[PDB]
Amino acid sequence: GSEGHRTLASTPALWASIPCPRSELRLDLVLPSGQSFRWREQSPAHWSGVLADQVWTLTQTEEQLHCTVYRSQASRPTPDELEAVRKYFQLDVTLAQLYHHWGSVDSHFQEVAQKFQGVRLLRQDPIECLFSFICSSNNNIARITGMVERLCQAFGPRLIQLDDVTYHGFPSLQALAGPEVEAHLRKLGLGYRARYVSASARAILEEQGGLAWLQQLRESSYEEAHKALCILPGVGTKVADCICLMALDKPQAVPVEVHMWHIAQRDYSWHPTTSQAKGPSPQTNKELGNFFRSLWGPYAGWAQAVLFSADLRQ
DNA sequence: GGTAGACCTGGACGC
DNA sequence: GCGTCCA
DNA sequence: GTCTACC
Ligand SMILES: [Ca+2]
Repeated sequence: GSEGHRTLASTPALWASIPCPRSELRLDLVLPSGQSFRWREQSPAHWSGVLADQVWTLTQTEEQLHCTVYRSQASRPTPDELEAVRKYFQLDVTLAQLYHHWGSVDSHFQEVAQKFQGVRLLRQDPIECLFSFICSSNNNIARITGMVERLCQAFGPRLIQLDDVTYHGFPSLQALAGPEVEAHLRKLGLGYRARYVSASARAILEEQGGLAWLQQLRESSYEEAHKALCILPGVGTKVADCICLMALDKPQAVPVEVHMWHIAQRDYSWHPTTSQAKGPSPQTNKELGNFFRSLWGPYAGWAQAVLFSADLRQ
């Protein structure tokens, strides 16, 4: 009853709503599609994870987004706490308006879009996003998810326990920068990326000015921000773009990897023109990225997510 | 400047 | 069952 | 995917 992960049915008095149609958000389409790797559908249609340093379970109906929080006496979320949810899902950005525009300028996006509504971008914490994606290079979403999990249990603050699941907050810079962190990560199976995590944590804290240097990129320009990130070990154009798009408020950023290449070739018959190479390469990926921006506009990254997400789901 | 190859790891094929 | 793929 | 050795 008062134990385990909650469900809307089981503990009615403990949930609160947020007007939000599925047309504007589909948890099942955004939470497991490679934006964040920390949400789990513990119960059908119920997703649990850490959001703004507290554990939440989310679930939706046709017109509402139901929220519950586990912090004191168990109670429904407060308006302020809920706002944190609204901010996390950038619910101010209207998806109907964006889909309309992308659809207007892209007959293909229109077709695909009809079947995959509610795919939007989560507004993630810079740090969690930096290291989670440092873990994403040359690797699949399933492993990535596990790695990030083991990483948070070993170095993140212990939050609360639900059933046999103990939640952890994402590790701090100091923690990741710690002595012997890499060796520990290797044992947790992060592979050669173990070194990137340790190295980037130290680089940020000991060479770039700390947390402030990262949190300052939100005011910077996509171009600036992207160049800065690339300095860090294990962070290339692709990783940098994900961070730009998902944590640094650069909605025009478009991550180019195997998925978008297939899409570009199969659905747009795209080919590199200025670049030197015919296949994937630093020059061509950059070009593909430009192609998508000119096609979709300032929120290309968000559009990219729609097709990217609808691709995984097929 | 613009390539090739190696690289931790493990669920997927495919023979 | 194993070696090559591939994310 | 990122990084490094190399024409
Ligand atoms: Ca590959």
